[PDB]
Amino acid sequence: TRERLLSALEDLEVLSRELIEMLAISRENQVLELLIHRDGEFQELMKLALNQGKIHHEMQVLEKEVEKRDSDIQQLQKQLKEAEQILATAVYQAKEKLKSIEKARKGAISSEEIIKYAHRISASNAVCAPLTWVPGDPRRPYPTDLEMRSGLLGQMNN
Amino acid sequence: LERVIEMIQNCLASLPDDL
Repeated sequence: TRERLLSALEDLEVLSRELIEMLAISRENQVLELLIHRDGEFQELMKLALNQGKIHHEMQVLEKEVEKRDSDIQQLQKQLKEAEQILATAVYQAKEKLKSIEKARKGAISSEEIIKYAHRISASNAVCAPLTWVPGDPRRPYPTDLEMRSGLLGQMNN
Repeated sequence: LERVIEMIQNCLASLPDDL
């Protein structure tokens, strides 16, 4: 609206100057009547300008309320986020232990079978080394060359 | 769990005080 105001200003200015100047050089009713029209329309635009100034003051109060509600929203957000993160790590470690419990639920063996199998796995040192071992000792945690060459696999097919 | 609950609670306790 500033453009229309300023155009009405400069138009009023130099055309009123022209009316004054033709009066002065005489000693033009049409451009007079148009000057009357420009003056009235300029005063109407000044009234609209004061009204829009009231509108802008209302807008300033309103955007201050906007920023205050934005700050309230964000102060909800950050605290809800930190609560979310703490509970997320908590339920994650709990679901780790629950996964391990559910794997243990799948396999359930009688105790004597566990003891018997532990005896077969560690009567001869198969899964855990002999206590006095130096490199070059023949025994190994794999089958070994002699057990392979003396088994049914090596002998009975050959 | 308890801490998270009371955390949520006090933040909710903050929000009508903004309203």
